[PDB]
Amino acid sequence: VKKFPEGFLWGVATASYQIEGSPLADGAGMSIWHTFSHTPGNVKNGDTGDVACDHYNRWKEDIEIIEKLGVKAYRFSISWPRILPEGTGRVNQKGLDFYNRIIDTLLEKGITPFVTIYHWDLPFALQLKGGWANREIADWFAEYSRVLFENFGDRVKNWITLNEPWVVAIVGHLYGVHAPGMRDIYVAFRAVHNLLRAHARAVKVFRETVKDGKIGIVFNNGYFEPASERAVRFMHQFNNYPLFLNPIYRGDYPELVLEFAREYLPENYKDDMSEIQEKIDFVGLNYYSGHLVKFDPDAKVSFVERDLPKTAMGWEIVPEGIYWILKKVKEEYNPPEVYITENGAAFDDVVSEDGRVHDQNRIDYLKAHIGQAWKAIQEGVPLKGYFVWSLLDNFEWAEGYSKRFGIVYVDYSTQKRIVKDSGYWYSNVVKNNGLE
Repeated sequence: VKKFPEGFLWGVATASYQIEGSPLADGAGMSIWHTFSHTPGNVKNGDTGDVACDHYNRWKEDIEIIEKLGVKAYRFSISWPRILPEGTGRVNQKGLDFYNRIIDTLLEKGITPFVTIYHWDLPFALQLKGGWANREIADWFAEYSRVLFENFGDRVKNWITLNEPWVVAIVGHLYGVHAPGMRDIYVAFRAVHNLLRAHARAVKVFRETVKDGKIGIVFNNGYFEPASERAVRFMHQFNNYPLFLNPIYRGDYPELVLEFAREYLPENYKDDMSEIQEKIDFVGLNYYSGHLVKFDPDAKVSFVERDLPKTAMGWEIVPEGIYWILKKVKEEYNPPEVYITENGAAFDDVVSEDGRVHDQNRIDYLKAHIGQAWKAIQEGVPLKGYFVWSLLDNFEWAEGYSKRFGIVYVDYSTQKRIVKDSGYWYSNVVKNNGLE
């Protein structure tokens, strides 16, 4: 068998825009995902978060699903514009009350809430003032974070400032594939820098307001490998946790990031670094794929396709990556606690005639990664928890509804939920506190 440590947090994870729907209910402000997805051409099939999983109405049943599966932790995010419809200033009690009911219900059911403060749905009102490009966002974010800590910090004790700030900066502001949909390298690196400043201000305010809780930050990571016998050292440093953890722990950007990007960063960016070093309580690492990488003169890096099995996203399934990245983070920065805050896969799920969803492919994926996580714990990585992405099939950003990541199938025509075989399988893992 593979038993995990006593008290290991087995979890599932969601994000507000991907599941909630009703983006403008109860006096909520527009988010940048509302405006981006309503812009023709930005999202597959013109899909939006208008309805999604209708979790804004079905939240109680969904938590009853988490309970019934015996899952011990739930990572969810708060929609900033439901809380402060203009981004700053006015606080919306109906928005607070939506999340209050969720927190109380989870607590009554003995499920530990992990709250993501920012999972990509910036208030549109702040994007009009440049969003992550504007240095003043460190102030706006701190004021928002402060509201959350004052309102929920008596019950919620585990907080995440930012979800995947590499994605927010680069996919949102360089690639233009995510909200706000821009393609300017200078803006993208100023967003990187402001994301760190905003993260650090929120942690500062947390220490002053929630003296008994823990706060951290979540990064996306690939497992990168060379096509021959350095483009790999760059990909690690740029795409993975070092872009942010080098500032947080060491007070500067990693070496190859500066070679590539010094021109695009603010001129006096080091002036901010002392504040960016604000102590964090844990690191969340997300992981789903590995990549073969080569220097290509035509960022000076391209990917090489490998004949390996791939998910419906076309992402190569490389389970040892989750082990590598956990080892590497202890090796590089030795954070006191690590959580895998996101791991999962998209497959072309169908409901069989028997009424079930036979996603053996997703069981194989989860088992292989959970096994590697186990390994890292055996070799002394202080992994305290593991979150499957996702509880529910949901709005997959620019792919819309065409990609299903849930351990629970959602029939969008009816909003029926059908626990997939992977959901039943994972529930058994949780009950036994590991594999066999």
